[PDB]
Amino acid sequence: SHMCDAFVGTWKLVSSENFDDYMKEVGVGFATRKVAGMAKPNMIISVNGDVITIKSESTFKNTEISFILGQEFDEVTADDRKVKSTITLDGGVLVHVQKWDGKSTTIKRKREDDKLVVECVMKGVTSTRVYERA
Ligand SMILES: Cc1ccc2c(c1)c(-c1ccccc1)c(-c1ccccc1)n2CCC(=O)O
Repeated sequence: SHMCDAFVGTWKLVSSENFDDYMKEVGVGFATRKVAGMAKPNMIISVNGDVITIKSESTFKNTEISFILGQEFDEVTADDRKVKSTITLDGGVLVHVQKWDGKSTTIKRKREDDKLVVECVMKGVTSTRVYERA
């Protein structure tokens, strides 16, 4: 319990850096990059018992994952990858690893001041996505 208290709530995307390059590294095609890159998703995080749910709500796509920390699950990403995901807490940071087609990407989420900072890493490319409470 209480593991994710400071993450819970509704968050709105307020800044994005190097997301197109991240998406290129991931293998997202041109048209999806352009439309996905315009989106300003809300992120909705909730907890019930041991189950954490993370939703996106946007113009482009709505996504939803529910999971237990450390327990691998199937995920369909906003760009339509079918991945195997595992999410853990490492020193108060949610660490989300996605595996597909022999590739891997890691998304880290942390609270910093009044923001929720999301760092997406694919090989040598990092993108930073900053959210504030909605
Ligand atoms: C290609 C790609 C890769 C990673 C992506 C997305 C798209 C979208 C998304 C983009 C546009 C619309 C909807 C979802 C979201 C997302 C956003 C918020 C919540 C949960 C996941 N993530 C996680 C990183 C982020 O916070 O941006």
